[PDB]
Amino acid sequence: ISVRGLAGVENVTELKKNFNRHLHFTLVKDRNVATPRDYYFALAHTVRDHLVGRWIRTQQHYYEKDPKRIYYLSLEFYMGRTLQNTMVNLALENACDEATYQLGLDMEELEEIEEDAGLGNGGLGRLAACFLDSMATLGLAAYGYGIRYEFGIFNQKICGGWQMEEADDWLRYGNPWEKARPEFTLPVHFYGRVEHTSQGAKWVDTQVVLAMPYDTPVPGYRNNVVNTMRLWSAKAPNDFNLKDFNVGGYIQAVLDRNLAENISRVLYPNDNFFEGKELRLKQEYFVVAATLQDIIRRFKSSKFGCRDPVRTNFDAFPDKVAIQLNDTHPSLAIPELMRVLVDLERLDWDKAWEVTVKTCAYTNHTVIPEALERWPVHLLETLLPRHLQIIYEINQRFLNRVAAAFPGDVDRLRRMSLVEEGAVKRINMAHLCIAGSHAVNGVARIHSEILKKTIFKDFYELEPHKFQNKTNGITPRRWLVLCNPGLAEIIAERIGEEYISDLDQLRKLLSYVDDEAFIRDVAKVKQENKLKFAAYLEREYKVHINPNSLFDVQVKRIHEYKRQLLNCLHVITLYNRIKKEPNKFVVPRTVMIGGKAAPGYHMAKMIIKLITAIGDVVNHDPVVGDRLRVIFLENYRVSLAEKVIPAADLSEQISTAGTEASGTGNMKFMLNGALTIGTMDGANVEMAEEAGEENFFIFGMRVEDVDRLDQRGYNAQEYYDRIPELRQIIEQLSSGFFSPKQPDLFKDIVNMLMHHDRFKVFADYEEYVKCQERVSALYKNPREWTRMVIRNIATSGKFSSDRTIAQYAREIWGVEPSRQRLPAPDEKIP
Amino acid sequence: ISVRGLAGVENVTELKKNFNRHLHFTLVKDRNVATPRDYYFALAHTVRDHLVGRWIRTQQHYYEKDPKRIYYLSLEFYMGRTLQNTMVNLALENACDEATYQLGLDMEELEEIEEDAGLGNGGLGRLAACFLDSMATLGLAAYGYGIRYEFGIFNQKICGGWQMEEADDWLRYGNPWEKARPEFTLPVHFYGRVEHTSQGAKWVDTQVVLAMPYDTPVPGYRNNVVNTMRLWSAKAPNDFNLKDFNVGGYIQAVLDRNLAENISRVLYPNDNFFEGKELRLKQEYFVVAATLQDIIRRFKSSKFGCRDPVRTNFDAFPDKVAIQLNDTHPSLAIPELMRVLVDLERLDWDKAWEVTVKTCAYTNHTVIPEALERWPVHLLETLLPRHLQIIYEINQRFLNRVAAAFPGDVDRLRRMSLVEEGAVKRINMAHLCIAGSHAVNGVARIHSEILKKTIFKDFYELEPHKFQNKTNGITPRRWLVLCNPGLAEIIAERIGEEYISDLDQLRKLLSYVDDEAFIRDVAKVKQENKLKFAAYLEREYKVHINPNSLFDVQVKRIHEYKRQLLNCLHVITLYNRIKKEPNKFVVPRTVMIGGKAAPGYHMAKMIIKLITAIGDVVNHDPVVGDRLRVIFLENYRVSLAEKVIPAADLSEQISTAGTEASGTGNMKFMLNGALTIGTMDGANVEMAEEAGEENFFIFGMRVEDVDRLDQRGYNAQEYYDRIPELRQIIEQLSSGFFSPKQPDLFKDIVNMLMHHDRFKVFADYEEYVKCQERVSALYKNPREWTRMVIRNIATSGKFSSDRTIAQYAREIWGVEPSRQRLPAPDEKIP
Ligand SMILES: COC(=O)N[C@]1(C(N)=O)O[C@H](CO)[C@@H](O)[C@H](O)[C@H]1O
Ligand SMILES: COC(=O)N[C@]1(C(N)=O)O[C@H](CO)[C@@H](O)[C@H](O)[C@H]1O
Ligand SMILES: *Cc1c(COP(=O)(O)O)cnc(C)c1O
Ligand SMILES: *Cc1c(COP(=O)(O)O)cnc(C)c1O
Repeated sequence: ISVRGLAGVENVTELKKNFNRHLHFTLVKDRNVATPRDYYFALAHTVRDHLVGRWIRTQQHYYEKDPKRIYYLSLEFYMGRTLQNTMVNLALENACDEATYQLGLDMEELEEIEEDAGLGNGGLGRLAACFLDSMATLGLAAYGYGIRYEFGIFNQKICGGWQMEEADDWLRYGNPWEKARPEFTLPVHFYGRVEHTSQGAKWVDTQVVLAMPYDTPVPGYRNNVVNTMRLWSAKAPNDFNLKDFNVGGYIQAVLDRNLAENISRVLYPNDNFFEGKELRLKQEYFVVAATLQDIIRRFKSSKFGCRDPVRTNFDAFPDKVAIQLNDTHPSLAIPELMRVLVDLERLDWDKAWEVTVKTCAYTNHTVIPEALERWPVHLLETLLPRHLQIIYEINQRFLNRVAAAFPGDVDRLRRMSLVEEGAVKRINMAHLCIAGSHAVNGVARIHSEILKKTIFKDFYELEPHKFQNKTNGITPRRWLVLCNPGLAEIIAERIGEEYISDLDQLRKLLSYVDDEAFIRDVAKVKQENKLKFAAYLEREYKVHINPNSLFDVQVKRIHEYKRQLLNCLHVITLYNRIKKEPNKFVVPRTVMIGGKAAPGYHMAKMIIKLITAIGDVVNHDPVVGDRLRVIFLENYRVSLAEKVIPAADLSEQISTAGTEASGTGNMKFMLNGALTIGTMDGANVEMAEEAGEENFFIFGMRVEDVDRLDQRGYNAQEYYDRIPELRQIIEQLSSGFFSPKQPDLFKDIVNMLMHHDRFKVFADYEEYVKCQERVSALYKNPREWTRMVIRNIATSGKFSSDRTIAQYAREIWGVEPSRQRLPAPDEKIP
Repeated sequence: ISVRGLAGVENVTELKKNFNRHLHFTLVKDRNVATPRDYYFALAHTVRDHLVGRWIRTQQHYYEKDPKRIYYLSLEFYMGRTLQNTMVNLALENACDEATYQLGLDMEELEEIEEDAGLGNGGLGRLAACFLDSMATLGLAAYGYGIRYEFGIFNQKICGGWQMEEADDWLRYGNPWEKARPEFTLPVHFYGRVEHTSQGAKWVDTQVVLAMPYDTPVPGYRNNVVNTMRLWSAKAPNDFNLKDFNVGGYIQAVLDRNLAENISRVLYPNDNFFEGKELRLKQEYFVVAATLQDIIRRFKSSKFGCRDPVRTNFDAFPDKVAIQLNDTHPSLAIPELMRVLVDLERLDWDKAWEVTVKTCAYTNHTVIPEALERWPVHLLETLLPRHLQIIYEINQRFLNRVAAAFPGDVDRLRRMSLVEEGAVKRINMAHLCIAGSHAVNGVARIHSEILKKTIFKDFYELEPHKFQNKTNGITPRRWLVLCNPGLAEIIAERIGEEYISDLDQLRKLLSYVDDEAFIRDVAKVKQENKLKFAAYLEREYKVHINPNSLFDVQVKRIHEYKRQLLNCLHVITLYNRIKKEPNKFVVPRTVMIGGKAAPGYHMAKMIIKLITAIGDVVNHDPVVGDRLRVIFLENYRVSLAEKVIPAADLSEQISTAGTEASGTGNMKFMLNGALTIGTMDGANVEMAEEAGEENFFIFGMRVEDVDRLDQRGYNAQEYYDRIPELRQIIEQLSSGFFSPKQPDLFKDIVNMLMHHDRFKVFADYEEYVKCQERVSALYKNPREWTRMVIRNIATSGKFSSDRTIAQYAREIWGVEPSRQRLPAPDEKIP
């Protein structure tokens, strides 16, 4: 059937009876009233049963051996569905497929019922998910720590061409994967004041919110390692949240509990944008405060909570603990670790600081200013008074270091301060992270260089040793074996299965680049993939596409820097050329644009309306026929990505040079047989460098050109004046060609494009459509297109998250990865 | 060990492996980190497994055979713990006791970990729970329908002698008994307006709240019948509760969902008191609206949703459906049933009314005015506009009936109206229920007569056939076999086990009233019970009592009509007499008073403070010694009742004649070997009548005397003037003898007692202490005390809820009870 494992005789039988056990005893249903949803849960529970045994021994193991622990703090974990992934990592896929088949059910139909764990916005959240999978696969004693939002990223609905947001009640029917652990609930404090008494400061008169943990298993790839993702939930104490007496109402007091519990109710839907709301700051301290207590508790036991030197010496803390900050969201971990060590454990400042810096590491994910976290001091002042005092003290000592290093450099001092003066004083969280971490890294080579040359230049000059790079990656399990079994099979037919946990081995595919059968096969799976997606489209969304055309897709969050608008200009151009010479042949294309717009991002929502507007015109023009279709992919999410990427021919990664830190969708497309048209931005550079620029469609300004233009001054009118095709499009938008009933509908877009385009869309227009012509040319030659595809796939190995994690492990965490199978799952009951 | 069933070889082994399965697979723990709480859950899950099989076949059965269905609508279901009860009804107790013993655990210790399902206030809620158990035991196709509050009755804490309320987070660790059924979620409407168009009215522009059901199994006693208790939970729709667009905030919109979901957040803690809050009214319509849809859906399928006459003829609705209204809380079921039949199904008014009256029955539980539900019209007008119109129309037609029956009786018309004029117009829910039901019943013989003679006199004259009586009862399973296995065993040793489901058989115990061994045994279990309670006291609450003294207990909600104050006067009297003649012998007593005070009931909270105040003095007087102890039983609830009642010697049921509708605690004490001192009120009359007044300690005014006094006019000064002992107590309270630091602390109590005692405490004082002297006399003669006890126990049979339910069944529902074992639980998987 494929190498989804063995469909053993004893195990298919075993699976079937357990499926029935759960349907009866767990779901309390009988075959006569069971629905596909019930069948999905019975299966989910049956599958979950197989990893609890391994989950328990893995955790017990780490307790016995006591290795260094890695704590990945992130406010986002974009997990997606987990049924299939679990089957794949446990080699259960074929057996489950067989068993359910014998039970008369279609596993694929049941898999579609599982709700996505959308506790993420985009790249940053999904990176965290891929990392978890890789850390498990590499045998690291790692823990994912976050917030259990009851409402993840909103579900997007298109109404009249506009985006409509609606609550993502992903827990509505329950989550069979998580395990509530109310017995490990911890208290978290807010507000209050600071008392300075005799021997130390005291955080007093605080409001208490409880943090209840929920553990979700994270299985490594076929190695019997099952790590843990711990998500905190906010709960109100039953005392003060009722007991602070003297009139108000008993009923009201109980109803008001949903004020402390609002902390974990919803994820902020912002991608690369900072919103300084109090609720957000609360979420940030909540995950940090709860997590740290858990970390220290584990440390106090270790082998120190037995003997060792005997005296809670936190000197070995950094040797046993490593906490990675996914961006600045969990940045409060630094002053919080200090607070606990100094205020509670009573360590001297300097010893505490040494420990803190040695256990913390910070990862930066963007350079755009509006995404940078700068919290107003009056907010920190009210909500976390002691942390503000600690931050000021950290700032004081850090600046003294600078002054001593750069005597008399008074501007450098203000530039480097953690405190920003002006309208309102703010705290620069990024500056805090650099000061309190022993390592700072970018997510792509160019992005990392930009940090050193630009944004964090002064910090780099001060401590050059802190700055590193760790190019992002993706997990070959979910992003290849899971979503594209067809491609994984044919690769396996030639080079084996060892590449799934050793993606570099894909290079061996280079020697089949002239293999006639392989070329035919690679081309076949892609055709099968396109057919299945074209079908899904009519199934779930309804209104035909042509599977023979070039599948041109751009899927990612809607942003001005991502330039979906530039994609728009090209689409309209294609349209206008066809209308000019109708009876001239052109390579057919289905251009699919999908992504979510943050609810408050007006421009982004205007772009979504533009895309649908273009489709309204283009898709109903008889002269165009089936040569050009414009489709907006609704509710783009992980589960939808697993469907479109394997069916894509052309991947669009056209952000303005220097704005996309890395990107990961680009890597997803490369490993799945799509060719990339893009700019020398983020990881695109390393991808082209790995496949060879001849096998990539690069165009546009490089970073240098962008800066040259800025020195000069960007004037969009120039481009409008010298390019008639561009001029024609702008006047079409301006006159209502794409919006008849509301002719001025797109005035904001035009206005922006002509007067305040921060991402110089026009500057890359000419080189973009010219480059697009080159891909159309190559698509006309199936054999050569496929051979170039093979060159990309065979060369994507470097982009696996296993590589990324191995580097973090060795160069930052100080731990050694291991592909050693944990000693079976085998029963056991001590 | 006892007749807690057989500890079979095959089943103890089977139990143990399933206990281990759950501890591993369900709880995801290993013996080395498992806590008593984990052990309790493993067991709970193991036990629950045994009734799912029966649960499924019971429900399937009713679907096949299609008998008349009984729907018990109540806003309260005071369930308590359910582990032991389930073991008892499935004959699993000894086997579980053995198995857990072999696993090295103490079952009793694990049982104490289960949280109480406190979804009730007192009598009314517990009655509903006992009824459910009896309906299951009598094989009735019955369904309990209510609200799943996430916070039940508050947990009471005594601080400085005052009651402190704190949220009852009973779901904190989960509920292994319930089964969420999200797939059966239903919509419920609120607000909106009424449109009158061509062919009918339309309820329009309403706000939608979703009702999600949670099913809990209700097992009959050893007959393999497992009925269902369906509890609704409020959930916000994800559309409008987000989709009603045009600025407000996406985050805020999501946070605001906890506005629609507040409907099922907390139970109103009022016992016999009406609070006209909007939230309450919402709860009342919510349970009614959701339940009715479920009822009609089931009816539409039946055997009509196949064939029958073919034409949704609701003429057979009353032949297939019976809905019992537990008080007026679910009274909206009447106009709601009309709304659906008339507005949606399109039946003519008269045919609809006939159906409604024929399927609905109302049970009244109190005659005190402040407990009567009278909803302001402006509230119904805003929240349920169509229901108000329907009510007015029902009123119009009803009054026309009256006018026609009593021509010219204009005062009768206003008196009987469902609408009450005055300050604000109100709707008398009780009048509504009588008009729309074919049966109205009281809960005790005297209470039922009082309804006919007083409160509902006019209604009785109009339709004498509607009024009946159904004396309350209690379940012998929980209230005897479960809480007092020792007593159940010795009874079983003489007369067998058939009495558990046929309590009348207890009469056979009359022939052992002179049996020397029996008297010794009955006396022994009570001594063992007192010793165990005296121990629990020091274990969980701490500060000694004497097990040889007379256990004088009064446990029920704190109310002015219950007269805990009269009990107080007696206690102080005993104290004063001892202080007067220290070296005179008196029968030692431990008087225990426990109960909860509604948060807004100032007087009730003042009485709790008085009780503790008396104990502060009495319990620390050296001259008193161990002859008199005053203890306030904290957090009185079902699980606590199962502990005190079996250990009680004297039961206090001293409410003012005519105020306690029935009472059920009194029955609990009688069947558990306690003697009753009380007034001729509620069911006390029938109890004394059943045991013989010689075996009861009756005192005080009868109803007639109360009324005589009211004609005359009650003057408490008279009593104060003629009784020096009474005078001495009042002056002690007034001067601060019981409250030194705050001498005027009890001025409200004294003031009330002397000037506004609605329950004439003083009028029954003299006859009360005189009667108390008689019980002390009899306690001095152990042999005769025990023989009188045997006379009560042997004669309590009539007070089993099986008797009560059999009468409801035959005289109101029109169904026949059956003690037929359902065809085993045996596997099966169709
Ligand atoms: C806070 O900045 C970010 O979130 N940055 C992003 C992203 N928005 O997902 O992170 C991911 C993961 O590193 C990068 O691939 C992407 O280029 C970058 O923009
Ligand atoms: C609404 O009135 C009531 O709730 N009445 C009560 C009770 N408060 O529990 O109901 C129970 C059950 O019928 C009666 O035994 C008790 O005397 C009566 O007061
Ligand atoms: C991989 C992924 C992303 C990141 O896309 P980029 O193109 O790097 O912005 C965002 N959303 C989903 C659902 C993803 O799978
Ligand atoms: C039986 C019961 C009641 C009713 O007591 P009465 O004396 O009838 O008021 C109230 N509370 C609990 C916990 C009960 O078990």
